[PDB]
Amino acid sequence: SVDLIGINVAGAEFTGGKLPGKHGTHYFFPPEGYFEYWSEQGIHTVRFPLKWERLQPSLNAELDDVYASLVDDMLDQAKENDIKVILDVHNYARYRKKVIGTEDVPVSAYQDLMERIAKRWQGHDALFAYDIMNEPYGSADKLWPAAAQAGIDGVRKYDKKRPLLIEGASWSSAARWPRYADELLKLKDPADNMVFSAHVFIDEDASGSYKKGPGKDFEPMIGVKRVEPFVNWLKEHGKKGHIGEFGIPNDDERWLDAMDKLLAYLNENCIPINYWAAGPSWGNYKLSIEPKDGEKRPQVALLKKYAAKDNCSDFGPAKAE
Repeated sequence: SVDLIGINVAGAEFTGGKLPGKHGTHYFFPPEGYFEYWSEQGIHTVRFPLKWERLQPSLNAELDDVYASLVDDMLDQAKENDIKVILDVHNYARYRKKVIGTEDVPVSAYQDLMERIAKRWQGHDALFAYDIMNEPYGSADKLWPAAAQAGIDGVRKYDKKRPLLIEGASWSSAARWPRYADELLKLKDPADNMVFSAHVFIDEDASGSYKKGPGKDFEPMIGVKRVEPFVNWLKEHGKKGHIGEFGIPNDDERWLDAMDKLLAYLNENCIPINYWAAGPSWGNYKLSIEPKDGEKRPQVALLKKYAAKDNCSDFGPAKAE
């Protein structure tokens, strides 16, 4: 049903300055055999970033044959290896650097993209859900709620079953969620399968760059404290939630303890998580959980412990009763 433990598989969105770019040089899809390792580890849900400009080089027009076919291939391999996939439009509420809702990118063009994504892949067994837009921020924040409704309407023309994952303003910050999220209360899903998805990192600025270590004033509950504003908003408003991104470096055991406390809190509240990140071409990336010679991935052992716990019947938090 709904797996509480999942991973991001990043690479198809890399090198945004090269459009269309070349597969194998600027961007990377999973090679053959890739999902076998993760299925063997007991991870069965993947969030998969995609670049809007590569999927649709022209607004309101057919999806790109080559790039969309690489998505086809990836979903085929996920199905072969018992993996369910959340497709993520990894675009910050922008197309070619212009905000959805401006003159150059009308909401109707965003609706068109989501229609074409759902039309092409709603019949694919490996597709689990649609994360309609990664991290709206900045000048896109005010227009994002209107764009979100258009994206919902686009998907629902072709897929009236699967969950829709709706991110929030300000990089979908979990910690700042209640500051801005009341504007999302007007969103409507006729299929009643809408889930809000927030992001959290536990470095000082919560950006995930980890410019410093935990420090002397480290609190093991830092992750819990940063998702509480989000989860409490969900409870107050009877909404369902999800954590689309969280990751830590592999070089300090204190980060692992905070990750453990966060996973325990999310488990108690039936909130799934997608670790950021695995992927076929991360190299030395400090948050990567992809196997690499000479690198230990203690985050994976922790995820595996939680992946064996019972899933919940649906996205939490549970309704008050």
